[PDB]
Amino acid sequence: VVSYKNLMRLDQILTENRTPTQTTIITGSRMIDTKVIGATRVMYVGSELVPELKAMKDLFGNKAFIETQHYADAGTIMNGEVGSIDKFRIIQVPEMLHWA
Amino acid sequence: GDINKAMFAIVSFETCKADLLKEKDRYHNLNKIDWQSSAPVNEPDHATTTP
Repeated sequence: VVSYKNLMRLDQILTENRTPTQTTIITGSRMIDTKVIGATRVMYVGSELVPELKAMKDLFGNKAFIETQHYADAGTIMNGEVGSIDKFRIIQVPEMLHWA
Repeated sequence: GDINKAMFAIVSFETCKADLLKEKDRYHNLNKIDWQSSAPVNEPDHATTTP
C-alpha cells in the first residue's frame, strides 16, 4: 500500500529526471481555516483508491490529504480535483483502468 | 451552396490575456482559466505555423 515515503521518493526521482513542474504553489487567503499548498505536479488516480489516500498519515502523524475546500479561495481548482498530498495534486478519473 | 444562407460558423484563433483585457467590459469570467500553466491543455486542430 502506498505511503508518504513512496510519494517523496517519486518526487525526488522526477526532480532528478529534470521533468518540468506543471503548476505553481499557492499562498493562503485571508479566510479562517485556509492553508497553503505547495504542490507542483498532477497525479491521476482511480475513484476507489481515494479512501486509502484520505486515511494517509505523514511522517509526524498529521493528516496528509488536504481537501479542495481549504484552498479553493486564493487558488484555482482543476477539473476533477479532489485534494493535494505533498507535491502532488490528486485528480480523480472516473473511468480509470486496472489489472485484475 | 450559398454562404448567406449559412446558419452558423466557427473560428478557432490564438490570443493572449492582454487582448482580452483590452476590453474589460466585453469579456467576463476570466478568473476560472489558470494562466499560471497551460489551461487550454488541448487545442483541437488549429493548424498553425507556431512550433
